[PDB]
Amino acid sequence: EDDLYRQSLEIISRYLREQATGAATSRKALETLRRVGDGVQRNHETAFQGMLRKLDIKNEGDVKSFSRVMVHVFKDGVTNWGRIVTLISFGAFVAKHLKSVNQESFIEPLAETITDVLVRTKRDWLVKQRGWDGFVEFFH
Amino acid sequence: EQWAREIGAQLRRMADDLN
Ligand SMILES: [Cl-]
Ligand SMILES: [Cl-]
Ligand SMILES: [Cl-]
Ligand SMILES: [Zn+2]
Ligand SMILES: [Zn+2]
Ligand SMILES: [Zn+2]
Repeated sequence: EDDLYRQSLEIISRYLREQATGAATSRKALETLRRVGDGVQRNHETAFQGMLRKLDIKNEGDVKSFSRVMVHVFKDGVTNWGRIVTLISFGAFVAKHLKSVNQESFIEPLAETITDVLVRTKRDWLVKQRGWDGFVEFFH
Repeated sequence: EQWAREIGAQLRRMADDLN
């Protein structure tokens, strides 16, 4: 409901939708997300598939399950770009998953959940880092 | 709960490596 928030939801939603469907600051972040995020998905494919299964076994809602898991990642009080990029990446992996089970309409809310957790709970952190400009330079 | 803790820590460790 602000400019960090809508700019975050722009990047995340876009990345998740283009991953599922196979194909200034925001656009640079998206480029970085494609480079790094596609990497994470290749290299942690076995782990991601294991986690997806686990989520599905406990069928409590894919985007809600994602939300609980995502909150737990940050419970130790540490925040960093690795954590943020790994979660968006796992989000993309789950978004591809939702598309393969003819549940594309759940991708938009997935994207919102991730953004909510990010901007709502890590705002202070995101500001000190110069938002998505920090992200781009961290992985540059 | 334990399955969400396990998955969360699992993502945390790989994330901290990438970082
Ligand atoms: Cl790796
Ligand atoms: Cl938690
Ligand atoms: Cl890694
Ligand atoms: Zn599922
Ligand atoms: Zn927890
Ligand atoms: Zn790794």
